[PDB]
Amino acid sequence: SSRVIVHVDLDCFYAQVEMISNPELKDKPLGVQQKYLVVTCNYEARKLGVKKLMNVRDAKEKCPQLVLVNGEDLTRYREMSYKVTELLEEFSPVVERLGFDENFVDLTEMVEKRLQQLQSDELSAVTVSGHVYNNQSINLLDVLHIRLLVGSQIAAEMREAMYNQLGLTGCAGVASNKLLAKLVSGVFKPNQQTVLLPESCQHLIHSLNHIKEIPGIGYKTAKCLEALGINSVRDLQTFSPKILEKELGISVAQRIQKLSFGEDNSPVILSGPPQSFSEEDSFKKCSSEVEAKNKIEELLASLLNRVCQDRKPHTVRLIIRRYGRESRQCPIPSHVIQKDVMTPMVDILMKLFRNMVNVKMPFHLTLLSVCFCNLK
DNA sequence: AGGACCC
DNA sequence: CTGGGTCCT
Ligand SMILES: Nc1ncnc2c1ncn2[C@H]1C[C@H](O)[C@@H](COP(=O)(O)OP(=O)(O)OP(=O)(O)O)O1
Ligand SMILES: [Ca+2]
Ligand SMILES: [Ca+2]
Ligand SMILES: [Ca+2]
Repeated sequence: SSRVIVHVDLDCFYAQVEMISNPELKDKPLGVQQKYLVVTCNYEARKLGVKKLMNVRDAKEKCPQLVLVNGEDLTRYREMSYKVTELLEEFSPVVERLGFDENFVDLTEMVEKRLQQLQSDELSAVTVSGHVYNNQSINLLDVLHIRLLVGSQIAAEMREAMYNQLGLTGCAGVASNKLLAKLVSGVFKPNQQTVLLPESCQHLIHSLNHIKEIPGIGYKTAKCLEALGINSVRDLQTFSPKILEKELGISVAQRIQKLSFGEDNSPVILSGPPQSFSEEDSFKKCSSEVEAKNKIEELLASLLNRVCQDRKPHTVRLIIRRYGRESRQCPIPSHVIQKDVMTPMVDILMKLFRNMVNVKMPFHLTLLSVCFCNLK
């Protein structure tokens, strides 16, 4: 029935990993760059008007003193990311990854184990770690309040372990489901944690200013709702279900309307090892098959260095962008799976390549990616 | 093969 | 000119 879920959210992740590489970079305003953008920056740099996905042009004019590090190669971020997940997995085996720097953990059985280990006189001694959302009053005879507080204590232990063992700093939110844990984790940042008591749930969801701030509502869904005059959380909460189902489908409608009330019963899913892995690169222009072939050889070479890992891929995919995306995939021959690997995959990929683009007609590629999936 | 979503 | 991921239809 009732759950205790934690959402762990690392502060300025890439920037943070960079500062643990050469500590010297600490105290100095830092940006991590990918091509022409600062994808994330530390809190020093952020204070001076800098923010994520803001171009170097709009980033150097506010901070001529902005320091830039190249973060196109995700290798070290990916490795640290899995170290965080593994350390969280020690607490409870059910950990779900969301991108490289967020994890949900279902702390329910863990909370329960801790409580039944306590005695009656110890119950009254239970205290919160970190913030309580909305400064809401704790009631120690409320069993839900007690469970959530034990949650906050486990969350603090997680954050202390991450810091002591990995040198990483992060936020956590403790709440009754994933949506709410994720909404609450960011209330105090960086490097703090907040617990959401059930009485403050409506306050948390109405504190949002647009429905696009609801996790699960992306670009397409938001713009759709905007085309129906739905702007605030309360609008979505009170809008006609039937009309909603019509315009977006039964699945999306009922789910996201449920989310507008802070209700989310989706389980925390054990992520385990990844289901795919890819190497990607983008560029102003690719217009020759020989250019493409070389980039593809680069991506594949790098990708093969990772294909060792934990399992082998049985499918390969190639994606391109032009001017959404386009792609072709096919199985990987079993003698190739049995592991010079480079020669036939390139041939495989180029055939895949010619399937979408024809050599003897003009074309302008802006992105190339190779993906290994269907792993066994 | 493409859609939607996440960081 | 970002670099990756997830599941669904
Ligand atoms: N279009 C995008 N929308 C959202 N996130 C993106 C997008 N493109 C890339 N990202 C990724 C790249 C970075 O890893 C990350 C950027 O910062 P983010 O994950 O939101 O938190 P952060 O760790 O960088 O800082 P913090 O969480 O403390 O605010 O999101
Ligand atoms: Ca986040
Ligand atoms: Ca973060
Ligand atoms: Ca959203």
